[PDB]
Amino acid sequence: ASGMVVTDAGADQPIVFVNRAFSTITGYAPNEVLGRNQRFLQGPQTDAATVARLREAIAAARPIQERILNYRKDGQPFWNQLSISPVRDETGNVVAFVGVQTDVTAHHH
Amino acid sequence: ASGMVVTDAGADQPIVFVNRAFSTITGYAPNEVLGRNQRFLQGPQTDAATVARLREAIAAARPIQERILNYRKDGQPFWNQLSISPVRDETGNVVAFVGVQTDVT
Ligand SMILES: Cc1cc2nc3c(=O)[nH]c(=O)nc-3n(C[C@H](O)[C@H](O)[C@H](O)COP(=O)(O)O)c2cc1C
Ligand SMILES: Cc1cc2nc3c(=O)[nH]c(=O)nc-3n(C[C@H](O)[C@H](O)[C@H](O)COP(=O)(O)O)c2cc1C
Repeated sequence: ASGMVVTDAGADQPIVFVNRAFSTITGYAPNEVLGRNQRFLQGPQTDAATVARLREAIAAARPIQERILNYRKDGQPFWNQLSISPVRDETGNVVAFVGVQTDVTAHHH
Repeated sequence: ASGMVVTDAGADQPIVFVNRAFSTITGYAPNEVLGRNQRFLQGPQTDAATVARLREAIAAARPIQERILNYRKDGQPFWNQLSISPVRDETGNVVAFVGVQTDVT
């Protein structure tokens, strides 16, 4: 099951919703992450160029997909196949962002 | 400001999230709508053909826009410029649906 998050469109994109699979993948309960920017999933081995691409895409409200190294609440690394899309109304205003997270790590084999 | 709703993909698409503007437009609070199908916004003069077009697009996970007559909690009719999009993972599975509601009355 893939994680899904909704964030606000404005002012550093606080989380406003996560699905159950997001908790399964990340180790965080919904109420521990509401109101926060998703960058808390990053850590020292996260690729800075990837993060830069995300930063520029979100600022421009452009869809973006990346495979990014993230970290569970407990510190356990996982590779995140991440897809972010703006949600627009019919006059083009960005209402929110949606993010999908798939854990693509081979954890056990 | 436009309303936004997120539903689950299966099991008759219950609401799992609404934004502030959804409540401004519709008169329902989040707690009144979570877990329900969005069709509670329809009423007596809602166009049946429009509803069927939405039904088919959701079943096929196809994006669709309709101008549909809906009803505020207090029963007042309003024209809903509605856009629905599937949310997919990178292998194509539908994870959720997103709806965007503009009151264009
Ligand atoms: C909807 C949404 C979901 C996001 N999900 C993730 C994620 O799962 N993992 C991640 O490392 N960053 C994720 N981000 C990106 C970070 O929140 C942040 O935008 C990125 O690190 C670039 O900003 P920064 O350089 O200011 O940290 C997400 C962003 C948005 C808008
Ligand atoms: C994300 C999402 C948002 C929806 N928003 C609305 C809405 O604002 N108004 C509406 O009349 N129907 C809306 N619908 C459509 C109804 O939920 C339902 O799918 C439609 O009436 C056709 O199905 P039915 O014949 O089973 O009722 C939405 C559906 C989804 C999946």
